[PDB]
Amino acid sequence: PYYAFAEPFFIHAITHLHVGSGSSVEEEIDLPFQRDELGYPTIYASSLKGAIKSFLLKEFPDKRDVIYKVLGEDENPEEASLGTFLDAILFAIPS
Amino acid sequence: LVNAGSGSIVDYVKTVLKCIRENLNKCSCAEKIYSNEVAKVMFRVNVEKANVEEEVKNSLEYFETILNEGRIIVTPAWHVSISSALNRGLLVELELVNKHKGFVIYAGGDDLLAMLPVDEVLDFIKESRRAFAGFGTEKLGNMCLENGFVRINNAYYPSLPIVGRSYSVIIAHYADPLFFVINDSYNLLEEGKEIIRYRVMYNGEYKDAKKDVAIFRYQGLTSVIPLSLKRPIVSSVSDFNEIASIIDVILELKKRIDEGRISVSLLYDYEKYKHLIVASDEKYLTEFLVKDWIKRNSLRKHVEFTIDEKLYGVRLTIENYPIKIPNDLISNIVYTLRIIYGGEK
Repeated sequence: PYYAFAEPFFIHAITHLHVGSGSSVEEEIDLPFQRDELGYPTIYASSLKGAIKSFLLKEFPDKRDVIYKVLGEDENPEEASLGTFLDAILFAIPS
Repeated sequence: LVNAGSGSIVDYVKTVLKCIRENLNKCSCAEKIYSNEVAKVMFRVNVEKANVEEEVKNSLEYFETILNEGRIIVTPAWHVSISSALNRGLLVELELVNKHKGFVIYAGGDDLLAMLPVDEVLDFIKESRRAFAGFGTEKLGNMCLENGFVRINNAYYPSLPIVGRSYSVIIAHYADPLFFVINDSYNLLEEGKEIIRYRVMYNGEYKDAKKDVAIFRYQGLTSVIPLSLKRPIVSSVSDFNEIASIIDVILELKKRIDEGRISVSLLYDYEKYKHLIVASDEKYLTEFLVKDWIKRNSLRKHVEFTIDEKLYGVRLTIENYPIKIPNDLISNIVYTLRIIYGGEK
């Protein structure tokens, strides 16, 4: 297999969520939400990875080397990370 | 003339060159210099027939011809000294070609022909250029290099610090015909070194020198790295430590690349930073553009590589020749690395 483990999951907003896409000329909301390629909200995998990686680095302070291999070093990255995140697709929204 | 001949004599000749400058006294200078000599000849009662009015004239006649001809009057001792020094500089030049694992093809006097590996070529030019000027680090054979004075066991001998020395490096495939590699080396320099001008710092002004250039060539790519940047190449003992000062700038840069401290993309991104570093005439601003260009395509976060900052604006030109040289020094430093790295793959 190309991937050792493949772990899909769901991301449940416990509170209101705001992953920023930064201000832009054509938005009309000053701080908008990260959008999809067809309009819906989404979480860029760069936001997921960086948020989860920063979480793990302080929750598991002894598994640094195990996290750094799978999620990439930070000081001197002599190689590529082994784990990938996929952009979070909006599954269902409360209406 | 004034610096030569030091002692009580200097203030005498200091006044003889004074009474010349704008078509001066015409032997009516004795008055200023007779006092110098006649108030000196009584320091010992042995003057036989020293006609002081003629003695100071003949001296005034001597320096006149020197300044009229604009050249030192050549004597045998002037030749024998330059000739012998040229043979001692040959000795130290052979140790350097052996130290850098090279093969001397001929080295007679000022000339030299060697085959170095592409690796030891840059630091060879660095040491060879300075060793020619007498300045140098650790002894090579039984002779040391003491700021323009080769020394063999307490015996100090003069070298040629002022004389420029151009270099010509052809990076050639081992299978290239040796007829056209040697021909190019004598038609890349001896008619390419004759046409290359750069902006030299002369007495506070910025003039255009043309010699001492160290040309590099790798099948079409050409680079020129001036070795002086100051037109009287040495005028004081502090002038030595910046001869070939651009070479170690390339040497340090090359060092930080193979250690992965700087990506080789450094050589490929300079093009966009170049137009700003060219147009910028405020040196506090350029020392930040090259600091930015270095750190952008750097592969680490603790590489602090400086450029001597006297290298901002050289503008090497060339008069209508089939050799295309970038018209700025930092660009030539990039091409020199591409040539050195092109001959290692």
